[PDB]
Amino acid sequence: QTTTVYSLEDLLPYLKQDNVDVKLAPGTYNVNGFDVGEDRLFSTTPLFLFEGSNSTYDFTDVKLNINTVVLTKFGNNEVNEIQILGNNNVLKNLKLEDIGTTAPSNRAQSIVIDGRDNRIEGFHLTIRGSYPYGYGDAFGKGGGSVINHRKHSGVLIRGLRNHLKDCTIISRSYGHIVAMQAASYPTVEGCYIEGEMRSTDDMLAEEGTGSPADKVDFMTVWGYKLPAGYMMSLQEGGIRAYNAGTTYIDGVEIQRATDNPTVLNCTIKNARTGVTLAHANGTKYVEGCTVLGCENGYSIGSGTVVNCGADAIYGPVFKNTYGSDKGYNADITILPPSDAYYNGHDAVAYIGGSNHNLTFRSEITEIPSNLKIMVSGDLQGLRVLHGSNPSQNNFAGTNIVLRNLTNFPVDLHSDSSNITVTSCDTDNITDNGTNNSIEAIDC
Repeated sequence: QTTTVYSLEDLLPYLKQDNVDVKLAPGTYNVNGFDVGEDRLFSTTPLFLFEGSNSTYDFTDVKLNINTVVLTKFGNNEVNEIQILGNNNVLKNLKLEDIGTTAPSNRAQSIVIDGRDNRIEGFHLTIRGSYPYGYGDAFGKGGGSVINHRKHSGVLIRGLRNHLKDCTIISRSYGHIVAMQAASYPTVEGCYIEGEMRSTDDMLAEEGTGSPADKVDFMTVWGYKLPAGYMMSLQEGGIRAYNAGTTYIDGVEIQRATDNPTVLNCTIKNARTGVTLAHANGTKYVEGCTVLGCENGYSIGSGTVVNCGADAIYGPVFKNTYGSDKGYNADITILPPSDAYYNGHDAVAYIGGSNHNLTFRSEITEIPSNLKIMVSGDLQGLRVLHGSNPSQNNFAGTNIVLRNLTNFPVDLHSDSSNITVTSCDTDNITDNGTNNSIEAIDC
């Protein structure tokens, strides 16, 4: 039997109860600064704390507008709009929009999924309000920042067997769009994930304005002045696994890495990365995805990427994260450009590590001269110049199968060895490595 409520005030009591079936009636509901306080509706954060288990919540035709000023009403603390702590809950069809662009007093998360066996389905989320907004991570995304930040991220999947399905997540905020943290068997399925871009040249045009970047003479956290010629996302990862983190299940606090992530039939647009799971453990499986205009396509470290696609307008479609990457099996289509090329990385793929099986397919005939498949070598990546992030660049590749069903040139560096290469044409293959095999295939 479904209980229908017609106010946020009447909804909140159900979030503390088990085994309920609740529907918030179709309509527009607004949360403003005046709704936060001791005798106001929201006296604590997280605003919507789903503590019960085995419950279902129907938000069909519900527009929930949350004024970004609310992110400053809880002191110097984290503000989570929605957090699920219970188990076996289903939340469906909510349209949640941050109103305005006010930055959090500290930081914010739109949705946090702890517990186990929860599902959020059919949500439409628009994320706003963060600082600094306009630079990506150039001036710091963690500690020791050049410009101190007030990040605001989208969906954080933790817990066990938690599931995000058929959601639209649009970010205009400096933070991750979808991320996994201490999550065991998280699944992201059928989602559309979208940020927006800004060139480093446009940022550099702030010279002499007195902007925050102008004040630090554009000195990045990578140890050098912000280079021209790159296209950056104003968001962080599209789908990204955290290195560490904490989750809560049945009152147990758990610190662990993410393990066994699955990503299916997702479209990720204009984020710092399409799908990055290198920090996760266990079985990694990514299938049927489409990455458009991201700074990086797929970087899962190890596992399977299959029937996936990405364009190469702003960065490579594929990157091995470390030289210890092992067993990365990928079948990636290099898609037609979704916009004008602006790729300062000078690469469509950077390959290293050992025992990979990599296939690239494309119908592109006009190859920009700076674009190439690199096995080993010195990647001109925005964040790995001049010794920055040194473990993520200049590493060897050994015992790799590379099936190049593209017109893209291939550059095998001297650090490359035992690379088995097949390609449509071999004339545009430069081999400076050891015991590499290069063979021509017809089309």
